[PDB]
Amino acid sequence: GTGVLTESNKKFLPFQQFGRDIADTTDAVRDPQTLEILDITPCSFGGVS
Amino acid sequence: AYTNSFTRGVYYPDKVFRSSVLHSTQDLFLPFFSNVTWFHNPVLPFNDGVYFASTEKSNIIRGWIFGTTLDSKTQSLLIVNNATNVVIKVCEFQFCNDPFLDVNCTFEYVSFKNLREFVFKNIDGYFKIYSKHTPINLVRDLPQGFSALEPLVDLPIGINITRFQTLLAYYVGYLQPRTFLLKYNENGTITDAVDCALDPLSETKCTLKSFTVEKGIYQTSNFRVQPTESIVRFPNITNLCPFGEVFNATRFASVYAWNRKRISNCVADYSVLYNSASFSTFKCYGVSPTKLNDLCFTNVYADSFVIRGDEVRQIAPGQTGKIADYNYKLPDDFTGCVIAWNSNNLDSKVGGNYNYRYRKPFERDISTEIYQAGSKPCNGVEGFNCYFPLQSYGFQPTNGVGYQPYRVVVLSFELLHAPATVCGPKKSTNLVKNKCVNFNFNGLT
Amino acid sequence: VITPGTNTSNQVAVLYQGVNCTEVPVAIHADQLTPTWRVYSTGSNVFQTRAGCLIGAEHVNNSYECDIPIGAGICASYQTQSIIAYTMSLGAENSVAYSNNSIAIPTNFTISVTTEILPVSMTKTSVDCTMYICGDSTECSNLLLQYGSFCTQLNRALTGIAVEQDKNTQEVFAQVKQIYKTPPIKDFGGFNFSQILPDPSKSKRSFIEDLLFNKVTNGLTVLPPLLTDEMIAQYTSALLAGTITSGWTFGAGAALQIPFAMQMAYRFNGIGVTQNVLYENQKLIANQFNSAIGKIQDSLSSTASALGKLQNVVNQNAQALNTLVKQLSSNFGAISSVLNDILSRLDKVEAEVQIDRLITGRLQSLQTYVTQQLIRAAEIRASANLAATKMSECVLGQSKRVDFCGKGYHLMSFPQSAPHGVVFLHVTYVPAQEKNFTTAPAICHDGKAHFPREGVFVSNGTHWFVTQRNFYEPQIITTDNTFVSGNCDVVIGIVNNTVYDP
Amino acid sequence: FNGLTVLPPLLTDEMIAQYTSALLAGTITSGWTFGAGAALQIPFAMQMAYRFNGIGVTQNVLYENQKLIANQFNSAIGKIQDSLSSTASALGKLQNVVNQNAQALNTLVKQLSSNFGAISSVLNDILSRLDKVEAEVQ
Amino acid sequence: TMSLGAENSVAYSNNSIAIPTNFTISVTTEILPVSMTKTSVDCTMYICG
Amino acid sequence: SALGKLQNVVNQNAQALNTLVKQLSSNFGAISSVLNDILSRLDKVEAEVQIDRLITGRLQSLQTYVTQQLIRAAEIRASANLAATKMSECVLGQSKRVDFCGKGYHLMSFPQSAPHGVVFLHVTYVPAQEKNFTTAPAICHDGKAHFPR
Ligand SMILES: *[C@@H]1O[C@H](CO)[C@@H](O[C@@H]2O[C@H](CO)[C@@H](O)[C@H](O)[C@H]2NC(C)=O)[C@H](O)[C@H]1NC(C)=O
Ligand SMILES: *[C@@H]1O[C@H](CO)[C@@H](O[C@@H]2O[C@H](CO)[C@@H](O)[C@H](O)[C@H]2NC(C)=O)[C@H](O)[C@H]1NC(C)=O
Ligand SMILES: *[C@@H]1O[C@H](CO)[C@@H](O[C@@H]2O[C@H](CO)[C@@H](O)[C@H](O)[C@H]2NC(C)=O)[C@H](O)[C@H]1NC(C)=O
Ligand SMILES: *[C@@H]1O[C@H](CO)[C@@H](O[C@@H]2O[C@H](CO)[C@@H](O)[C@H](O)[C@H]2NC(C)=O)[C@H](O)[C@H]1NC(C)=O
Ligand SMILES: *[C@@H]1O[C@H](CO)[C@@H](O[C@@H]2O[C@H](CO)[C@@H](O)[C@H](O)[C@H]2NC(C)=O)[C@H](O)[C@H]1NC(C)=O
Ligand SMILES: *[C@@H]1O[C@H](CO)[C@@H](O[C@@H]2O[C@H](CO)[C@@H](O)[C@H](O)[C@H]2NC(C)=O)[C@H](O)[C@H]1NC(C)=O
Ligand SMILES: *[C@@H]1O[C@H](CO)[C@@H](O)[C@H](O)[C@H]1NC(C)=O
Ligand SMILES: *[C@@H]1O[C@H](CO)[C@@H](O)[C@H](O)[C@H]1NC(C)=O
Ligand SMILES: *[C@@H]1O[C@H](CO)[C@@H](O)[C@H](O)[C@H]1NC(C)=O
Ligand SMILES: *[C@@H]1O[C@H](CO)[C@@H](O)[C@H](O)[C@H]1NC(C)=O
Ligand SMILES: *[C@@H]1O[C@H](CO)[C@@H](O)[C@H](O)[C@H]1NC(C)=O
Ligand SMILES: *[C@@H]1O[C@H](CO)[C@@H](O)[C@H](O)[C@H]1NC(C)=O
Ligand SMILES: *[C@@H]1O[C@H](CO)[C@@H](O)[C@H](O)[C@H]1NC(C)=O
Ligand SMILES: *[C@@H]1O[C@H](CO)[C@@H](O)[C@H](O)[C@H]1NC(C)=O
Ligand SMILES: *[C@@H]1O[C@H](CO)[C@@H](O)[C@H](O)[C@H]1NC(C)=O
Ligand SMILES: *[C@@H]1O[C@H](CO)[C@@H](O)[C@H](O)[C@H]1NC(C)=O
Ligand SMILES: *[C@@H]1O[C@H](CO)[C@@H](O)[C@H](O)[C@H]1NC(C)=O
Ligand SMILES: *[C@@H]1O[C@H](CO)[C@@H](O)[C@H](O)[C@H]1NC(C)=O
Ligand SMILES: *[C@@H]1O[C@H](CO)[C@@H](O)[C@H](O)[C@H]1NC(C)=O
Ligand SMILES: *[C@@H]1O[C@H](CO)[C@@H](O)[C@H](O)[C@H]1NC(C)=O
Repeated sequence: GTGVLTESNKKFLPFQQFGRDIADTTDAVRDPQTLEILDITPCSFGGVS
Repeated sequence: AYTNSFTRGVYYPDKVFRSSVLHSTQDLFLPFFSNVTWFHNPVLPFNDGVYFASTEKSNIIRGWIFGTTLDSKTQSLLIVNNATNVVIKVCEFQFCNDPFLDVNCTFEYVSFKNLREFVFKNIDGYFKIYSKHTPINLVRDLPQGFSALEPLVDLPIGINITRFQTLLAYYVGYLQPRTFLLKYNENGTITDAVDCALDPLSETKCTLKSFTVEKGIYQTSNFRVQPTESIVRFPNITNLCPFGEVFNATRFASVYAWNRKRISNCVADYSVLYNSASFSTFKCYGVSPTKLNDLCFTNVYADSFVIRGDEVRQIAPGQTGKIADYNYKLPDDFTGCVIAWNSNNLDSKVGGNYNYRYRKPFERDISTEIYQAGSKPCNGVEGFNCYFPLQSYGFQPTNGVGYQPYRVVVLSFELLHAPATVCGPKKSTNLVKNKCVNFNFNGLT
Repeated sequence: VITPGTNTSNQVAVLYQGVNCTEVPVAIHADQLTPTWRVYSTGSNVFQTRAGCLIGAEHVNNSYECDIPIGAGICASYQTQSIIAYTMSLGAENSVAYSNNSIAIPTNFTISVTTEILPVSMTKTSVDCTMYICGDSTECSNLLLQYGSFCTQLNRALTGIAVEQDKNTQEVFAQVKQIYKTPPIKDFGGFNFSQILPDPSKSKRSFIEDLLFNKVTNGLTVLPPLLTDEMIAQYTSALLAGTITSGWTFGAGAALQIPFAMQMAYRFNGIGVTQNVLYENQKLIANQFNSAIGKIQDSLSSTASALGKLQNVVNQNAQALNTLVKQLSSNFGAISSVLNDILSRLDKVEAEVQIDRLITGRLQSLQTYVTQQLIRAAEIRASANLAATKMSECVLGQSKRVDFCGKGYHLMSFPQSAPHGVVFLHVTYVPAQEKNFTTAPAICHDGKAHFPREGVFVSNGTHWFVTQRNFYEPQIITTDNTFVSGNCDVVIGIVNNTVYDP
Repeated sequence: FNGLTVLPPLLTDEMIAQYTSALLAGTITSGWTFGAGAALQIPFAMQMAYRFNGIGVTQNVLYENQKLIANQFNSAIGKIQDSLSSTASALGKLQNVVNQNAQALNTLVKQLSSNFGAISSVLNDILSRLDKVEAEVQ
Repeated sequence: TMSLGAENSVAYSNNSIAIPTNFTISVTTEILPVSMTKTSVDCTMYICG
Repeated sequence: SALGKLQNVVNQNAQALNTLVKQLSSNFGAISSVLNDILSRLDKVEAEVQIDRLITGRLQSLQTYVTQQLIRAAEIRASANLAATKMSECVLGQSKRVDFCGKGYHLMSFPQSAPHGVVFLHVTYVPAQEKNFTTAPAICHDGKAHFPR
C-alpha cells in the first residue's frame, strides 16, 4: 500500500495480522519483526482551487 | 445415534482484525441446530470437512488418523497430543486400527467438567485445523450457546482425506457451504453469529445486516416453482444418414465444379465422424462439434471436392481468391463444419493426377471457357491476353504436403424453422402436462 | 417476511407475493427442490389473500387500525400472542348531528403546539474520477484519455450539486436583515420561551436545538457547508427574537416593538376571535402554551424515531458512497479487479484488452452514482423551497392557508435548527367544548328583517342572542349588532323577536 | 410474466370511495370546521352565508336569492355529467399516466429480442449450440 | 470570517409600541426562467455519420 | 448580473451541445475517431470491431446528454409552475402571503417579458419614520373595560 504508517492501539488477537475498514479497505497491520500494530492512514489528496 | 448442534462450530474465517462490525461471509460452516452423530473406535467418512468435539480430561482421546485407506498404501495423516506436545506427521505409516496401549514422511511437527472442540478441512491441498477448550457442567449434551473456534494449523500436505478415525464421550458433524453474519465486538473478537438460511427471520437479519430488526415487512427472497421432470419430444424417424456414402465415395469432384449431397429424413450420429482419427481438420463455426449429437436440423448439405492442401485457408467464412471466389466460397455467417484429410494414399497419381483442377457464397461455374483477359477476341484459342481458365494440380505420389491432394467435405446445416428432418440420436420421452417441466422439442429447450 | 420487531417477539409470518396457495407449500417452499427457503407444509396456518399466499398469520374478522401494511386493504398486527391479519378500518364512523335549525358553538378552547421537520441540504461531495478509475497507474490513465470529456462532465455535474446545497441553506435561514436580539427582562405576559431561546452557557443553541443535534446519528472528497452550525443557530436566534419582540413587523421594513400580550391579541383577532377573549383569559392561555412546550421536550426525548425525514438523508449518502467504493472490487469480466495483477501477469496487448474492462465498469459505475445524486438533489431542493416558503409565511407572518402551518387555526410559529434540515414549532388555536343551540338566518322585528353584522343568532330555547362564530359569548340583539334588509316575506326560516334600540 | 411483476395498491378503490364520501359529508354538514377540530353541525344555507362574507358579498344577498342560487348550482352539477359522459378526452391527464407506463414496460420487454451482436436473442440457443468456453463470449 | 449582518436590540417593554408615521412605495424586480431551447438530435445521423 | 438566472439558462444548453459535439472526435479505443478512415483502410470483418467501439462510445455519450436534459427540463418546469402561480396571485389579484409577491406589504405587480423568462415589478408599501408611544391593552371608564374596535 501507500500511506502514513502510524503507531496504534487496535488490540489484535495473537493470530490476527492485519485489519479492515467497514468498506473493506485495509487500515491496520502488524509489523512482522516487532509484533506491535500500525494504523495505515491514506496520503493526502484534494482539489487545488 | 444423534444430538443437537445448537450454535456450535463457528470458527474465525480469516486472520483479519475487525472492530465492532456485523461482517458477512460465505464459507464451509456447521449449520445451526443440525443433527450431530454421538459416540461413547469406528472409521468415519470425512465428506467436505468435519466438526469434532469431546468431553475429556484423561487424554485417552490421544488424537486422530486421516487419509483414503488410513494404512500402508499412501502418505497419511497421524496426529497425537502426547502430553509433551501436539505431534504431527504425514508418513506412509504401517499401523492397524489401534496401535496405542490398553488405555516417505514429507512433513512432521511438534507443538467430564472439561470439553475440547475442533474443525478439520482441506482446500487446495492445505489441511487446516481450528480449536477451542472450555470448562462445562452439563456434559450430558453438546453445550448450548456460542463461542468461536480459532486456528492452529494450515499446511500444504496435499493428501486427499476421505476417511478418518479417533485414537484411544465425543460427537461428529459436517461442514456445509452457507452464508453467515458474524458479530465482531469492539475488541476484534467474534461473539455471535446468524445462520442466514435457518428461518425467514434469519434471512431478514442477513438482508438488513443486523441482529435486531424493527417492526415491519421486508423482502428477503424470490420464489420460483421448479421443474418436476424433463421431456424430450423429437421426430420419430427410423432411417440412418448416408455418411459412409458421402465420405468413402470412389472419387470426389474438382474444387472448381464441387459436388453437393442433401441429407434429409434420417438420424445423424456425428460422433461417427468427430471421434474418427482420420480427419486432418474438423473446423466447426456456428456450432461447437461436441454439441452436434444434441441439436436438430431442417436439412444438411455435404458440399464436397478434392483440393490441394495449401488452399484449405480459403475454405473458411467470407474468404476471397482463386479457391474461394473462383471455386467455392463460404458465407460470412457459415453454420457448419469443414472436415478434411490428406488423401495422398488414394488421390495421388504416379506423377500428376491432372484431372483435379482449379481456376460468390455457394457459387459454382462448371465452364472451362477461356479467360478473354484483354482486348483480343480469343475465339477458343490461347495466346497473349487469352488463357485457359483451369490450372491443373500436379498430384504426384511424393509431393510436399502443401502440394498433396486433400479430400474435403463441408457440412452446411439448415437450422430449425420448418420441422425436424436431420436429427441427433436422442430418445423421445412420454409427455406431461399441467405440472412444471423442463422440455426439449426438436432441440428447442 | 412480516415481523413484530425482534425487540417484541421472534414470531414471523411470510407472504408469497402474487403466488396462489395451491402452488406455494408444494414448490420451492415445501415438497419440491427448495434452495434457502426451507420447508413447512403449514408454518401454523395458510390463508389466501388478494396480495398473495399468506402463511403463519392468523385471519381475524375485527377491523383494527393498520399496524403493518400488506396490500389490497389487508394489514397484520401482533396481538392476543400471534400475528393476526385483517381487513383494515379507516376510522371510527360518525353521523354528524345535522338539522336545518341547529348549530354547535365552542364554549372553550385549547392552544396546541405541533412539530414539522424538513430536509434542507445533502453532503457536499466531489470525486477525482481519474484517481477513482486508475489509482495512479500510468497505463490505465493513458487508456482513459481515449474517452474524452467523461471525466470532466462528471465533475461539472457534482459541482452543480455542491454549490446548490449552500444556496438551499442560505435561502431557508437568511430571511432576516439584522441579528435582532432578546431583551434582558422576560415579561412576555406569562409565556416561557426559555426552552427555545439560546442557552448562552453551551455552541449557543437552544435546549430543543441540542435535543435535535443529539438525536440525528479513496478518490472521494467531502466539502464543508458555507455556513457553520454556529452561524445557523444565530439566524434561528434572530428569527425567534424578532417574532417575540416585534410580531410580523420585522418581515416588512424595520422591527416595531410591541408588548407580547397585545401581539397575541392581534393573532386572535386574525382568526375571528374577539380580542377581549384573550385579555380576559391571558393566564389560562399562557398556562396552556407553557405546558405544551414541555410536551415537545418529552416527545423528542422519548424516541429517536421522530427525525426519520432528516436521518434518512444522512443514511442515503452513506449508502451511496459505500456502494461506490465497494464497486472497485468487482471483476466486470476482467482476470483480476486489482490493476497491478493484470500489469504483472500479462503481456501489454493482453493487459490493455483486460484493463479496458475495469475502466468501462468503473466508468459505468461512476455515471450511475452521479445520476442518482442529480435526482436526489432535485428532491431535496423541492423540500428546501417548501421550507423557505414555510418560514416566509408562517414565521414572518400568520398564514390563513388551512393546514399549511400545522393543524387547527394558525397563530404563530418558531424555527429551531437541526442537522441537514429545519424544525418548526407551529402554535395553533383549536376550539374544544361545544354546545348545541337553536338558530335562525334572520330576525323579524317591526316587519323589518334584521341580520347580524358579525357572528350568528342563537337561542337557549327561551331567549335569543347574537354571538361570534368561534367562541360562545352571548349578547343582546340590538340595532348595533345587526343591520336591516327587506322584510319577513323573502327569507326562509326567519323568526320573530324584539330587536332592542339603545 | 417475463420477470416483470405488478403489485396491488395499499388502499382498494372502495376505501378511497369511503374517504371521498367522508370529506364530502363533513363539508356538507359542518363547513370548514371539521378541518380545524370536531365537525360542528351548521344549517347548509347558513354555511353559504359564511362563504359569501368570505368574498365581500353581504349575506342578505344570499337569503334574498336562495331559491335562484340553489337552482343555479343544481343545474351546474347536471352539466358536469353531460361533459364527462360526452368527452373521454377530458381525462387526458390520467390516461397519459397509464399510456406512458404501458409503453415503458413494452419497450423494456421488446428489448429482449435485440442481438447486441450475439449469435441469438434467445439465451438457450447459445447454451445449446456452443460449448462453454465459446458460449461465455456471446 | 463572514458577517451575518448588524445586530439590534429591539426596545421591548410591557407598555411600549412603535407606530410608523410615513411610508415608501417600493418596486422590487423578480426574474424567473420559463423555457429551454427546443432541441432534437437524430441518433441515426449523429452516431453513424 | 441581475439577469444571471436567465443568462445561466442560455449558458447551460450551449455547454451541453458543445460537449455532445466534441465527443464525436474521441477514439473510444478505435484506431481513428473519423468513420471514413476505418471504412477506407479496412476490410469489413476488421472494420466492424472498430465501428462497434465508435457506436458504443457515441451511444453512451448521447444517453448521458438526454438524461441531463430530462433532469434540467424538470427543474425549468418547476420554475414555470412557480411563475404561472405568481402571475395569477400577484398580477390578477393582491396576495397576502408574506414575501411571496416581493418584500413589504404587497399592493400589485406588473409583468414584463424577457428572453427564456418573465420579469415582475412587484409594487409594495413599506412603513417608515416610526415613533415610540406608551400603550395599554384596554381602558377602564365607569368601572367597565373598553377595547378598541
Ligand atoms: C451466377 O452468375 C454470376 C455471373 O453472371 C456468377 O458470378 C461470380 O461471382 C464471384 C463473386 O461473387 C466471382 O468471383 C466470379 O468470378 C463470378 N463468376 C464468373 C464466371 O464471372 C455467380 O457465381 C453465379 N451464381 C452461382 C450460384 O454460382
Ligand atoms: C376551559 O378549559 C380549561 C382546560 O383547558 C379549564 O381549566 C381547568 O379547569 C378545572 C376545573 O374545572 C381545573 O381542575 C384544571 O386545573 C383547569 N386547568 C387549567 C389549565 O387551568 C377551564 O376551567 C375551562 N373554562 C371554562 C370557563 O369552563
Ligand atoms: C421557564 O420554564 C423552565 C422549564 O421549562 C423553568 O426552568 C426549570 O425549572 C425547574 C424547576 O425549578 C428545574 O428543575 C429545571 O432545572 C429548570 N431548567 C432550567 C434550564 O433552568 C424556568 O424556571 C421557567 N422560567 C420562568 C420565568 O417561569
Ligand atoms: C336563557 O337565557 C336567559 C338570559 O340569561 C335566561 O333568563 C334569565 O334567567 C335567570 C334565572 O335562570 C333570571 O335570574 C334572569 O332574570 C333571566 N333574565 C331575563 C332577561 O329573563 C333564561 O333563563 C335562559 N333559559 C334557559 C332555558 O336556560
Ligand atoms: C310574527 O308576528 C306577526 C304579527 O306581528 C305574525 O303575523 C300574524 O300571524 C297570525 C297567525 O299566523 C295571522 O293570523 C295574521 O294574519 C298575521 N299577520 C300578518 C300581518 O301577517 C307572524 O305570524 C309571526 N311570525 C312567526 C314566525 O311567529
Ligand atoms: C340574474 O340572472 C339570472 C340568469 O343568470 C336570472 O334568472 C333567470 O330569470 C329569467 C326571468 O328574468 C327566468 O326566465 C329564468 O328561468 C331565470 N333562471 C334561473 C336559473 O332561475 C335572474 O332573473 C337575474 N336577476 C336579476 C335581479 O336580474
Ligand atoms: C527479529 O529479530 C530482532 C532482533 O534481531 C528481534 O527484536 C525481533 O523481536 C525478532 N522478531 C521475530 C518475529 O523473530
Ligand atoms: C434431525 O433434526 C430434526 C430437527 O432439526 C429432528 O426432528 C430429527 O429427529 C433429527 N434426526 C434424528 C435421526 O434424530
Ligand atoms: C512426545 O513426543 C516426543 C517426540 O515428538 C517424544 O520424545 C516424547 O517422549 C513424547 N512424550 C510423551 C509423554 O509421550
Ligand atoms: C515412498 O514413495 C515411493 C515412490 O516415490 C514408494 O515407492 C514408497 O513405497 C514410499 N514409501 C513407503 C514407506 O511406502
Ligand atoms: C486427489 O484425488 C483426485 C481423484 O479423486 C486426483 O485426481 C488427484 O490427483 C489427487 N491429488 C493428490 C494431491 O493426491
Ligand atoms: C477488551 O479487552 C480488554 C482486556 O484485554 C478489556 O479490559 C475490555 O473491557 C475489552 N473491551 C471490549 C469492548 O470488549
Ligand atoms: C469408411 O470405411 C471404413 C472401413 O473401410 C469405416 O471404418 C469408416 O467408418 C467409413 N467412414 C464413415 C464416415 O463411416
Ligand atoms: C419493544 O419496543 C417498545 C418501544 O418501541 C418498548 O416499549 C418495549 O418495552 C419493547 N419490548 C420489550 C419486550 O422490551
Ligand atoms: C388458485 O388455484 C386454484 C387451482 O389450484 C384455482 O381454482 C383458484 O381459482 C386460484 N385462486 C385464485 C384466487 O386465483
Ligand atoms: C370470520 O367470519 C365468518 C363470517 O363472516 C366466519 O364464518 C368465520 O368462521 C370467521 N373466522 C374467524 C377466524 O373468526
Ligand atoms: C346535539 O343534539 C343531538 C340531538 O338533537 C345530540 O344527538 C348530539 O349529541 C348533541 N351534540 C352535542 C355536541 O351536544
Ligand atoms: C326544517 O326541516 C323540516 C323537514 O324538512 C321542515 O319541516 C321545517 O319546516 C324546516 N325548518 C326550517 C327553518 O327550514
Ligand atoms: C414623508 O416622506 C416624504 C418623502 O418620502 C417627505 O417628503 C414627506 O415630507 C414626509 N411626510 C411626513 C408627514 O413626514
Ligand atoms: C424608542 O425608545 C427606546 C427607549 O425606550 C430607545 O432605545 C429607542 O432608540 C427609541 N426609538 C426611536 C425610533 O425613537
